[PDB]
Amino acid sequence: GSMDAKARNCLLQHREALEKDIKTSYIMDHMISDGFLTISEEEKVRNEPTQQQRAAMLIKMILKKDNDSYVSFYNALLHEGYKDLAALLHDGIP
Ligand SMILES: [Zn+2]
Ligand SMILES: [Zn+2]
Ligand SMILES: [Zn+2]
Ligand SMILES: [Zn+2]
Ligand SMILES: [Zn+2]
Ligand SMILES: [Zn+2]
Repeated sequence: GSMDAKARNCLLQHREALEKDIKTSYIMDHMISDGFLTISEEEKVRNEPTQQQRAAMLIKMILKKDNDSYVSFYNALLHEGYKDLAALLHDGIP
């Protein structure tokens, strides 16, 4: 947990909404392509049986990463068709 309290708390207040609407495949590929998510972390997520479960795992790991990885996630949401979810996280981005 290297991310600032402000960012973490914002993500927590919207945890439920994110895990419900996102598809991890596209987001993770964008993050890896961007260089802020490892293939080892991606494999662990893909290994989950359901969409919500994969999303929950992705969120769980994001919470353990730093500020630049959180920004990558934020940027991945914006480019992968999740503007509404990103707008919720905007005020908390470092
Ligand atoms: Zn916020
Ligand atoms: Zn909020
Ligand atoms: Zn991949
Ligand atoms: Zn980093
Ligand atoms: Zn990007
Ligand atoms: Zn961009």
